[PDB]
Amino acid sequence: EVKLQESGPGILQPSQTLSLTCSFSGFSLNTYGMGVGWIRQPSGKGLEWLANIWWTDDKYYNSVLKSRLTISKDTFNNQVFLKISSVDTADTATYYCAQLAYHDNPWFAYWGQGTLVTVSSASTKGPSVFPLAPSSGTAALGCLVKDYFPEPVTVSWNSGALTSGVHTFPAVLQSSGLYSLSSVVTVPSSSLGTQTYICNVNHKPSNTKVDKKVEPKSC
Amino acid sequence: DIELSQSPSSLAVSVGEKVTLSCKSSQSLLYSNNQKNYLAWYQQKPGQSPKLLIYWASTRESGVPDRFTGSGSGTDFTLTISSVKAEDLAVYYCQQYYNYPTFGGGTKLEIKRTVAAPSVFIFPPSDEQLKSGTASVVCLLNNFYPREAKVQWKVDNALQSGNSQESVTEQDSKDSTYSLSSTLTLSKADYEKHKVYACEVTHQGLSSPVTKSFNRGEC
Amino acid sequence: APAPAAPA
Ligand SMILES: [Cl-]
Repeated sequence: EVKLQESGPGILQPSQTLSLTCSFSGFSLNTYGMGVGWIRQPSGKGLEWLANIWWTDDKYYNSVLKSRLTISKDTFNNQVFLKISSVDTADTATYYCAQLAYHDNPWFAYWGQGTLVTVSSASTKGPSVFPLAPSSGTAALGCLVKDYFPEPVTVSWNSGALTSGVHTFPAVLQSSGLYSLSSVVTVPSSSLGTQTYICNVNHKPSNTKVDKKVEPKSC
Repeated sequence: DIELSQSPSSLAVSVGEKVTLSCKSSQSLLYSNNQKNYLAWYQQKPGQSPKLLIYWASTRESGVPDRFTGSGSGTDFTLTISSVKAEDLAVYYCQQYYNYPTFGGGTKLEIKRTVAAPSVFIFPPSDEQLKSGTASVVCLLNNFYPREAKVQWKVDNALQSGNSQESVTEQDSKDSTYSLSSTLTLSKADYEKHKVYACEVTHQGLSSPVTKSFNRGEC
Repeated sequence: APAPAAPA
């Protein structure tokens, strides 16, 4: 099976050089007809192709961005790199790497999860995590994830064991210039006594990993 | 390069119905010397990476159900979805690889479903957060349709203005409802000095507006 | 004619 993982800075400053890594298994740029593409997507906007590199080490660039792009691979042909020089606010986007279609076909067969890249001079800040305690048929509980920069935070419940009824809201930028969101889950009232509800909150850029037990409050 | 133009920009369709997504090309994608059309279609579900549906305009990627059909030739292409499932909620993109890849702006497929009234929950600030000298009151509107909802904050029965932010989810990929968070931001001082905190929800599936409220300190 | 982002 094919697997791609993007790696990126999370945040870098205007004018700095963006450096992205695509690490892949299940295929190689040793093999004939194999290649890797880069595609980006601003929040709520569409897809822009950036560059392709193939087993031949042939490099094809977006004509508009050409002069700012560099794409390469290593000798092991297990990793592909993309540089973008002199980044500006408009380069803020989600960046995907993709396996190019088997036997020299320039559509995108399998995509990686994508890494979010924010172009900002503001400093990284880790989230505070706060329980939203269930009130005492259906109950609601959750975690307020507050005062972090930049995007994103990842929220899971019970290390991924709990997914049904989970709602993780889009971040909103507060007047402070820091993002805040809540992750909420709806459960049976009859489960509040027994089932454990832990929110797992990961903020890569600040190396923050908080787990919060949410339990009915004490009067 | 080649420009792709997708219409309509957004589709609202009931489950079981048939939709036709158009992709117009600024140059013909039909190569005379192989009689192939150099167009691919992708599906991006909310939260996910784009996934390949169609290549060569009309060939299904393996695993893609028969109800997705790619069609057209030259400058005019269609993706037909013959009986829309709720899981089909996504942005659908066309991409040409006749020249250097370009994408259309995408068509957002939304699910038209029956009215569902929100379930409304309110959460006091955690004691943990009150230590930090700031207070966040959270109101949850859960699993409702349509998206349009009015949320009003009352502190000691006085209407609040300019101190709340809302965040809405994408349409659910399962039951096709939305959820909404309204967060009231107060100083720990302002919160501690007032008593009654009320969230008032107006949505069209409710005979009258629903209010959820608590008094600071009480149970 | 095709000029793809791909070797001849
Ligand atoms: Cl986020």
